[PDB]
Amino acid sequence: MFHGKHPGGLSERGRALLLEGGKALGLDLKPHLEAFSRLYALLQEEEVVVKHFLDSLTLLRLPLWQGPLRVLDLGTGAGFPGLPLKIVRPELELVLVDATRKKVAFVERAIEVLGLKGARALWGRAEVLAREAGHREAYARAVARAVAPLCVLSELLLPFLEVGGAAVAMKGPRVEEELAPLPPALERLGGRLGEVLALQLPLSGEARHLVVLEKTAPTPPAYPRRPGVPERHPLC
Ligand SMILES: Nc1ncnc2c1ncn2[C@@H]1O[C@H](CSCC[C@H](N)C(=O)O)[C@@H](O)[C@H]1O
Repeated sequence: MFHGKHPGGLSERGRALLLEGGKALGLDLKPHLEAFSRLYALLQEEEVVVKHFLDSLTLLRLPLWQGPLRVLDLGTGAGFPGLPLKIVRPELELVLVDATRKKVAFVERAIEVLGLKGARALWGRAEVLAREAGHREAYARAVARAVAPLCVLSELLLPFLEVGGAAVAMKGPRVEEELAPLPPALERLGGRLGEVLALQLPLSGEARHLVVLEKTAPTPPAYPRRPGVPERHPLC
């Protein structure tokens, strides 16, 4: 079984892995195979990418994605988790931000080639964008998948959220140390810790955590601090 090859897309084995992984998450990815297949072609190992599509799709284990919400994907890199999110939740109005121009260019290109409507890539720094009226507290959701610690991520994500909004920080197997000093820092930003959801990835069984930050009150004018300062002098 799964012998079929595919020059410009996911092989038969890759498609079947994505579908199986999808089902384990509770998703039917059949209507979306071609979009994911085209995304893979574009990223070009196969198994590794399908694992990234699926990790991105774990966001759907939280019921945060109903309707025409404005969503910010921060530090999206090659477009994760934002692009998989947008593929399966097409009503979301997505802005995918990255500080690296080539990444942004890749994302624009992916959006064009997948024919995604209501998604845009934006080149810029979180610290700068969050002090613009167009972006500050303009989003219902924000997401990031990043090595930058929760304390740092909170300062970068929270200022984008309208009150009542929520951010998801996608994290790996270990979150205890990053979480421990967090709640005081959230308070200063107008945030509250929501849920920390532990889960296992579909095919590998790797431990993951989704850390939900709730936006409780407006972020004071002092945050976020200047470009690179949150990273160098974390709030916690
Ligand atoms: N302050 C900031 N503003 C905008 N982008 C940032 C940023 N700090 C880091 N980044 C971007 O975040 C990305 C993290 S690499 C991770 C890529 C993608 N999120 C994934 O998980 O697959 C990098 O591409 C980097 O350019």
